Amino acid sequence: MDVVIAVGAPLTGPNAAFGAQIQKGAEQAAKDINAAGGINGEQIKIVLGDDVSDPKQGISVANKFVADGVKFVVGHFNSGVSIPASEVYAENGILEITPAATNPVFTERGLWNTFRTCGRDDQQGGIAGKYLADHFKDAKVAIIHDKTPYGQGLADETKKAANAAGVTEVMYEGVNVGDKDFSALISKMKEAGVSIIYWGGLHTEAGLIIRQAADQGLKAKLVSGDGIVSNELASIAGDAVEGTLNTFGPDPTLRPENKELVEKFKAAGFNPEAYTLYSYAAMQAIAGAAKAAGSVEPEKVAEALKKGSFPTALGEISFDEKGDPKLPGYVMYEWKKGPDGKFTYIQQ
Repeated sequence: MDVVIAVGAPLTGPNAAFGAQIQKGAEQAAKDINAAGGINGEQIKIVLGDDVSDPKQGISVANKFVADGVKFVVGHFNSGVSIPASEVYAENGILEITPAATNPVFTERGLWNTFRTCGRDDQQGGIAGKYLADHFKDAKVAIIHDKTPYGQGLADETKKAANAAGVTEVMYEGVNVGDKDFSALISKMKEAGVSIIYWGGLHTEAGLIIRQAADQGLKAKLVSGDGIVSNELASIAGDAVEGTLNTFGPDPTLRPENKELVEKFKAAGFNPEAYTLYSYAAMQAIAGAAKAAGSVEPEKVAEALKKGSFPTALGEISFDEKGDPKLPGYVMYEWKKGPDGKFTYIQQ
């Protein structure tokens, strides 16, 4: 029978661009693997589930995956969705490999079924906090987060690392996802002499903060993490995006081995940026581990993932006992004008 693999992701809503990275990456991998002969002689059947970045909707999606005979999930994007969804999967024999959910809790619960192809926020915050101390030693820093498990989680890891390294923030504030007016917060930051805004959250609110800070004359550079890696940020923020910094893992579109794959996506009209190839690689990991296990049973595939290493678009992937990948760490990117005159993120 076909191996039923789900993409669980924000296919609509503010994070639709990330949903597309994940969906396109997983779909292309399934297509490529299928043409190569599938997984253990069976074809992958993709099903889609739109979580709209909402934990409750994510649970509905997860339960429907179960009913639909899903065996593997690539997803979700948001940590706050992936954490509760993974419980449904764990209790119903479904292996979940996230290409993008970074909060440590996801793999720190002893669950048999939880894996990632991305890093985690204690790593990411460690890098960010040290970066702040190294490059903005004397800056007045505001740590702002979006009150979600991911956003506040990353802000807290960065705070911990920054504080240890000798940077003590002057402000720590939460905002709500969906807020459109940051004038009060920006004025408070102006009064506090803030010159660095560290943002624990995603690109929609980050872009609005960047735009509004510039309009209000708050001369502060925004520094964030993986949650802002969509070219949409440049549209939302406008030209004020220039100079923004953020952490992200290796940019797999730059790996020479991926040249043809990247060109294939672009020829089909999709820019396979950021998490696209992390999702592609998640699918490759499932296929590689299933072959090694001589089984498509999710529990056996999980065991094989932890014992082996597998070629992917991210390089050779292997996993620790918790399901976290053994891959290169976070580095800092800066938003600059590219050849096309469009702003995008480039490693420093």
